[PDB]
Amino acid sequence: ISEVQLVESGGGLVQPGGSLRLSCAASGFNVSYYSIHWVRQAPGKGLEWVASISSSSGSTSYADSVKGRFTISADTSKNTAYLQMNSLRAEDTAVYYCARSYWYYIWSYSYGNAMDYWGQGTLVTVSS
Amino acid sequence: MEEKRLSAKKGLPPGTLVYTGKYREDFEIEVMNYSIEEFREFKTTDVESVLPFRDSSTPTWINITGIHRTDVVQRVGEFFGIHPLVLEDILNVHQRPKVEFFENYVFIVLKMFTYDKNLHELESEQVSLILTKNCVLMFQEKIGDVFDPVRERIRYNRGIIRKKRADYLLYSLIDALVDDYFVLLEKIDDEIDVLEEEVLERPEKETVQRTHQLKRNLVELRKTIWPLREVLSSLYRDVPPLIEKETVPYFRDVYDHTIQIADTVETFRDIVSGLLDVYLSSVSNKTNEVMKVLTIIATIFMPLTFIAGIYGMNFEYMPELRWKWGYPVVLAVMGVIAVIMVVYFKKKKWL
Amino acid sequence: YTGKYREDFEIEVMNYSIEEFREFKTTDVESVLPFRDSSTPTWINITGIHRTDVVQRVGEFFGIHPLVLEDILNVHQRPKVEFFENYVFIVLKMFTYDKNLHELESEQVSLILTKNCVLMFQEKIGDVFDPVRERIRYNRGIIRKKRADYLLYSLIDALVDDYFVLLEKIDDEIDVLEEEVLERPEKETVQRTHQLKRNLVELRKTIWPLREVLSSLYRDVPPLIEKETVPYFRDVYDHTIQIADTVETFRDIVSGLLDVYLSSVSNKTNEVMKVLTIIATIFMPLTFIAGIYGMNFEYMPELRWKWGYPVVLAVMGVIAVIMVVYFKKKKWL
Amino acid sequence: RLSAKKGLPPGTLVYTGKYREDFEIEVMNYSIEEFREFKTTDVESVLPFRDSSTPTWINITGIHRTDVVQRVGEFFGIHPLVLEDILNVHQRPKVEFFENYVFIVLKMFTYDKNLHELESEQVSLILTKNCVLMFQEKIGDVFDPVRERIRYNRGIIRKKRADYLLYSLIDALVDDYFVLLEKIDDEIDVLEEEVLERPEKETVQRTHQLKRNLVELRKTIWPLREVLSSLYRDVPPLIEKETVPYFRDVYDHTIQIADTVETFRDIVSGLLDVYLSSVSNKTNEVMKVLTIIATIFMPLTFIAGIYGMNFEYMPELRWKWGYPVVLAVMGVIAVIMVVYFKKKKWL
Amino acid sequence: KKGLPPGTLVYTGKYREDFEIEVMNYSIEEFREFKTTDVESVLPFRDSSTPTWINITGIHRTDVVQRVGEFFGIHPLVLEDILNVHQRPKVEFFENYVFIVLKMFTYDKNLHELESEQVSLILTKNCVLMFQEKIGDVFDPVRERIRYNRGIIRKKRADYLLYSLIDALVDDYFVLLEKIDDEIDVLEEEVLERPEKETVQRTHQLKRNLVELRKTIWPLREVLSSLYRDVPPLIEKETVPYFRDVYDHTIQIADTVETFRDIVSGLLDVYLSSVSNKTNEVMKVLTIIATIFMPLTFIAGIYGMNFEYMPELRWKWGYPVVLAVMGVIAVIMVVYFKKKKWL
Amino acid sequence: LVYTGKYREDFEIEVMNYSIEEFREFKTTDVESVLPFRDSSTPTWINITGIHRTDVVQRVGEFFGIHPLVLEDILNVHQRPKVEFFENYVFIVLKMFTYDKNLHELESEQVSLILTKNCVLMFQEKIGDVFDPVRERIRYNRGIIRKKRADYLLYSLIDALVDDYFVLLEKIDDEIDVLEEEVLERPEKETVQRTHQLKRNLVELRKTIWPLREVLSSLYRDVPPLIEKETVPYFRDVYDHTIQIADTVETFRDIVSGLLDVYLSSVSNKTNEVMKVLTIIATIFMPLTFIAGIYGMNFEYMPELRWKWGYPVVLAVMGVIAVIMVVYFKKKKWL
Amino acid sequence: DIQMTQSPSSLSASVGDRVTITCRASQSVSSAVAWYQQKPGKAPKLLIYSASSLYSGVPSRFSGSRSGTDFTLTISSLQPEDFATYYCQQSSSSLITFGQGTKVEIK
Ligand SMILES: [Mg+2]
Ligand SMILES: [Mg+2]
Ligand SMILES: [Mg+2]
Repeated sequence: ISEVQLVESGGGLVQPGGSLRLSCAASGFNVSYYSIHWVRQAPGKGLEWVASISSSSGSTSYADSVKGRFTISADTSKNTAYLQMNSLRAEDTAVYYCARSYWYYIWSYSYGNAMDYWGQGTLVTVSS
Repeated sequence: MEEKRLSAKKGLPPGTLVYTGKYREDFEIEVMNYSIEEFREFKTTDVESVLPFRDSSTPTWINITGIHRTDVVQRVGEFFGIHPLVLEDILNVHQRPKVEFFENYVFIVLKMFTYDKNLHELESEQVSLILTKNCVLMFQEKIGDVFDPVRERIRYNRGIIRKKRADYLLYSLIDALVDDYFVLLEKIDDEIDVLEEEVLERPEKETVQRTHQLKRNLVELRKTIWPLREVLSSLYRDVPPLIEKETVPYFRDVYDHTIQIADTVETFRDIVSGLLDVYLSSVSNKTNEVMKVLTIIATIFMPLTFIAGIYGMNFEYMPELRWKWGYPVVLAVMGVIAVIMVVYFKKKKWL
Repeated sequence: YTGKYREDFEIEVMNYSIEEFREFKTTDVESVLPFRDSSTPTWINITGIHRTDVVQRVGEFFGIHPLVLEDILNVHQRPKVEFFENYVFIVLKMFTYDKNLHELESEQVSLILTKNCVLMFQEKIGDVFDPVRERIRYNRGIIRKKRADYLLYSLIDALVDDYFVLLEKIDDEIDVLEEEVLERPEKETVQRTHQLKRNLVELRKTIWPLREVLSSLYRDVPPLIEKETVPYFRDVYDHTIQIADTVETFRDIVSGLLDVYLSSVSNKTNEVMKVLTIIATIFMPLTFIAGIYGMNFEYMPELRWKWGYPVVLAVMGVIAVIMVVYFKKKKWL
Repeated sequence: RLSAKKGLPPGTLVYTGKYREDFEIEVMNYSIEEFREFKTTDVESVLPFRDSSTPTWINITGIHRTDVVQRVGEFFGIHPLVLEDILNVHQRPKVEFFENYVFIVLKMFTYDKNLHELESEQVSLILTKNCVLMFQEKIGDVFDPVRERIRYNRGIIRKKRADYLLYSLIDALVDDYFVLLEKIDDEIDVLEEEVLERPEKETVQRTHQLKRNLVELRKTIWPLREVLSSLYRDVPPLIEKETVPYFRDVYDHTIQIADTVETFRDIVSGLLDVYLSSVSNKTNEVMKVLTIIATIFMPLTFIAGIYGMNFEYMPELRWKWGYPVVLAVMGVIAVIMVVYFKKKKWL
Repeated sequence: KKGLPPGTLVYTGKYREDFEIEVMNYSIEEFREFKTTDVESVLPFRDSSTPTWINITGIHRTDVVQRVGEFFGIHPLVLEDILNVHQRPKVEFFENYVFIVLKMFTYDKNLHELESEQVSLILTKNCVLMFQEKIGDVFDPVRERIRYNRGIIRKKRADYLLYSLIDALVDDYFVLLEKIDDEIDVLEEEVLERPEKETVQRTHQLKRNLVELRKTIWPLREVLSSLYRDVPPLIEKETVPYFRDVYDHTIQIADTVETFRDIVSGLLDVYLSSVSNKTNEVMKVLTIIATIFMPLTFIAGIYGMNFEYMPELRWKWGYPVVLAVMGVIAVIMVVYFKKKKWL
Repeated sequence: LVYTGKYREDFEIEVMNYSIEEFREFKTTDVESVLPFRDSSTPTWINITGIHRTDVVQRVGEFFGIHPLVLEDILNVHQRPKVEFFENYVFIVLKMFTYDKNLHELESEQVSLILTKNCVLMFQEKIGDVFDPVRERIRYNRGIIRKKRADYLLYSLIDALVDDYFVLLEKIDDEIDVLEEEVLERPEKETVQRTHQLKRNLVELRKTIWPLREVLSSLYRDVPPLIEKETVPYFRDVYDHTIQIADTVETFRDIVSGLLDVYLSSVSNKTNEVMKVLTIIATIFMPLTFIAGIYGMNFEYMPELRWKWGYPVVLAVMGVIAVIMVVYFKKKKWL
Repeated sequence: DIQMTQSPSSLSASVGDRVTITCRASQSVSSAVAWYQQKPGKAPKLLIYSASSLYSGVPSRFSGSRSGTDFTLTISSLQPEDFATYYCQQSSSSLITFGQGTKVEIK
């Protein structure tokens, strides 16, 4: 039914040191079956992964640059993944994407994940 | 043994199921429900359409091709009450054929083989069969099945398959798989005949690689056929409540076929070993002719070079002060000893 | 495929009785002639399967089932035995061999035993069935006393005797091949071996089912065959277990000779190495000494240094005989 | 040579006799009370012992005359097919159970140290009611301890009938097989030791011969076992009942001996492979012998050419007195090559 | 072996060393041991209403086994099967008793060979009679479990005792196979690195040991399958699930054995190639030096000529030009040989 | 009382006494300093760096009530991993592993663990380990180790060892990927030596990993009273990881074997072609050496004097035979 | 963190040319490398996973190869729609990282 699509919202202008929550709603899959990642791209710069979530187990992972302030959560009832950003500074102005990954097999001890689908990307600006 | 549980794997969240394979192209669910009176067939790509078939009086055959979609497998398993470890085994293709008997269903893992003439690979794809009260769930990695005869039998009301329950359907699928194994053995017969024709004509390194890859393919085929034999033995010698009292002789027939396949594989292995020995002998002979040429020339030109050096002497007193045609006499003597030793080596059947 | 012979067509009829006999060799298709009288055993040969009119005619006359008729027309089927409620059906593959051609050729013979009658279809002209016929030329044996099944027994006995002769020829070929591989390692030789081996495999595909065919007739209380055949059928069973017993021995001998071919070629390579190294060892130092004394420079004792030339020749001789003795030791030469 | 001989109905009698020299038939009567041992050159002595309450043992040697055999058949009503089977030797060993007599084919094999070629002799046993007849081709059989027990009365053969007599004959035959296999094992040990100490080409021939002999034994020990598979399974009513378990014993002997022959096959087959290894090993050594000399003489012969050239302006017209420098460079080359060989252990 | 007596139990083995008896009348409350040297001292255990284990070490004593067979009423053919040692592993089922013949295996690491020891088990009612050749068992685990109450050994009938004994035997089989794997590894290293004739002899010795081991393993599968699939009242149904586990183990063993076979099936081949490899290196020497010095010597032979029009008196620096030509040829040839990855 | 190993550089005692309230660490060289912690209720970790110092290991052996046999096993180094259970304590032997990719070398160091009542002893050979994550977890409360008992420390130690095995497997994976290209493309002698070395490393790794799997199985199936039931599942997790390692090393082994086979069976072609090269060189140059030697064979006569300019003429005919060799070999396709 | 260094960073070529971009990891990653492409102003599109495996739906021209710690993307038959920014990614650990991109532009 329909097709896989991730739509994200909540991004906007926020003063330095503030906080805001970005939501990502899925359509085409249950969020619990797959892992949901957040990728941050600074204006005019490359991609920079920040956080990941596996809703079925709550095995949250955070990048070092954003650990301790960002929190990632997922609710299957609304089929949504939330990224709450606190203590936000001016280096965190970027465009955020909500990707969906699948694990694959390389060796018995080795596993890797690759992101099938990506959202649109919400612009979060932190200044004045 | 011990209690069965989803084994933890490092680098993954605790409850994750992962498809342990390489095919991620296509996915579809084909449903074939059939009774004596009528039958209905339909393909789809939404699991919520196929779920209503868990409770159905008439026998049904669900076939999901493409197991990289772990979500549909998990949903089907949790709706059908399948144990999560069986789901983990469905998505794990690095296994061997196996059978597990549970209370409400029986789980079977088998392999489909495909032999390509070009580059002579032996591709393998597992097929997973869960037999329930009146439903047969089939899980495959990619398209390309050997069960088209079963589909035709269901569609056009041949045989007695419409008149029997899901046990006969599981039988039809396994029998078609064994027939595919026979066809694969025929393909290997063609390959070994061609390679035996080529082995004594062009002893090259690509022949070596082909022979070694054929031996490895035969070893893998044996490694697959023995557990298949065990599964077919357990099916009719340890009968679960799901399989009815009849249809056991059918499983016995398949077990006999598996015995035949195993014997054919062992004969294949001994034949290919003999072929490799023949190739080695041929290459040794091919080196032997070059050796004969080398030793011919060496024995021609060692003593003659010696006597040329001895008569190329610069000593004050040599017979170089010669009687008439002395140097022609020396070269005639060297030539006659050369032809005498040529005659001797001809008596040796080398030149 | 069907009808490998499409050139010769012939019909002959045998109706042998105690008082007299009839044997015509009719050129045309003609008819049966006994017309199922069953007074005496009958045996009609129709050589030539290309003209199928006789096949359908005899099928209509004898009421042969269409499936077995098609099987008779078929060639791909391996030998088999069929038991019907009215007649018995068998198929046998006769082999012919050529020493020059080195190829085994096969043909099919279908025998149907119905009430007091035996019918067979041959495609190869001059098929090996002469001995049974001479059994009537001099009227020897019990072939002309009772029942038509004795003719079939004699036919099978002749067939297995021809098989024994064929394996005798194969054994002679095996002996000459093993002698050659012991003495003469060549390319074609080993090819022959494998070729020979391949033929055995094909022969195998015939020998094992054939016994099963006979295994149905003997030891299985056959329905309509007179009881005096069971000693003769037991003896032909002994003949069929023969030939079959020696096929595997021939296969083992062939495998052994393929294994020993590699050893022989390795031994010849070792001999070539040995002779080359002996000749090089005995004439390389000698030519080096000849050169190092044949330097065009002056200081070397070129003159008769106290009758020097025989001394240098003796040096050459001793420095050759040292490795002569060295190679005599350890059986190098 | 051995070949087929039939082109005619099996009613008549045609075979081959490798021994056409000796003629003798011996008849003895053994009983609990006393014995009756005697030798008769004539054949009519078989007439009195055709029917008798006490069992008798008769053996016929020199079967290469035929007529009397048929006469013997005329006394027992032997079927002509059985006569054809007993006369020829190409037939596979087989037991025939009939309502009047029991028929056993046996092969006696002997081994020679001079040629290492097995010699085979076919022997036939036909037991009818009271007495068993032996059909054998040449005087001299392994059955002698049997007649030894006739001479010294030893053994429990007295209370039993001719079934125990054929038991004694089969015991003699299996003892012959055991001693033959002991000789074969001794030959295998000799082959193993000689291929271990010094391989040669003709040894391969010998090895091949062994294989042939072994496959001949694979046709010799294989059928006995399987033909006893009848006697072990079903006993015909002619044979006495109380003596059936004894028979089972010799069956074990067959299943004890055949595998032995089979085992020998392996220790011979791989034996060839072992020889092959040595061949290659020798080749390697030979290469080194060739590789040092060239390495240590071709460069030397090189320098002997460099100063053997012809150009008018020779640098050494009269220079440094020659010999020392050339011999020094030759010795330096020799030293470097020999130390290289010792370091890489070719020498 | 000579069959002189009419009919007797004869010991066909080769062990004459010792003889002893062990008995454990183990029950839930307590256990006991009866290590003695008298058959009558252990005979009355037939009437015992509790599971017992009788372990008889020493088959060469025919009197004791005959007395036991008469006392327990086991068929004579079973008696000679107990005496027989060449008998392959097998199983027979009767109303009175269940008879099993199995093979203990011991591999000598210091001197490479394998030896098999006959072991016979007779499970009848509440007892498991046991016959062994000599001292040395792998049933120390089950003995210790019985002695110190570990597990559930003493709370179930003698069928669990049979299961425990067979499980111990297959565990011994597993350790034997891992030792054989170590031997395969060391043989592979020796073949690859140090080719000698004794290595080929060891290869064939290991091949014979492995084929004998496989010939033992395959009947064990049939024995166990007949042991659990169809059972008489002697083998209780609740013990049927346990035996199946052992069966599974045997399957694995077969696989392992076959893999070992595969390795040795190529091992000899590897040896041959290895030897050639060595010659190959030597080969290159005999080639390369020749390919350097056979040409140069040749031109030397063409400049030691007596012809009148040789380049003489340093007309164009004949000797330096010849030396430069030789140097260039040698340099380019050695560079090419290095490029082709030759020594 | 003999040190079988080869490491004697250094020796020191690392003690960590930690509880839910406070933790305290010593880095000393006195055996008596670890004596008071045998009966301390709070979990305690002892690390003995130098086994070769037989005196201190023996002293802690008697003081901690362990049998001399396990002490001799501790002193012994080249023994496979094993476990042993007593009613007072449990004894475990495990293997460190380090891999040098530059030299393609593999090294193993034995570590011995003794879990006694509320305390753990560990014995190593060299300095440096893989238990630094466990030390950091104890120090700064990154996990639940300080909220649990002493049997959790054994879990942490074995888990760290298994993670080190995972890292070593990653290194072997990259080496295998390089070597596969080195074999399939441009085979060479050093690549064959690398393949042999990798085969040795893989067989050693397998012979080490299988006993470790058996050890953890015996640890979690029939748990001794030393290890609590609550910590039993954690061990199971580690056990599972070992199976993971098992499969991958097996796969790696297979790959290596195949590579070697591809190089090994194509050896007769090499000798064939090098014999061809030597034979053609001889075929061409031995006769020409003859021509030079016999035309230069010294005589007063030398009938080829002048003889239409002499040497170039013979060169021509010499060249003649030269070409009639090469073309013939072109007919034979040798070279 | 496992750093991936991607070279070059300003590659330019015309239609039909061959393009190779190589990223190397500071620490060994067991072939858990993915290649993505991003057009200006849109979300990245997955191209390669497992360093050799091709994603479904992408053209067959894209290829990936691994040599030790090096991972190379190759565009054989370049097309006018391959002008985007390509990124590496390693998923060997939970803390997954990215390359700094490699713009492939017109010439
Ligand atoms: Mg000279
Ligand atoms: Mg000169
Ligand atoms: Mg020379």
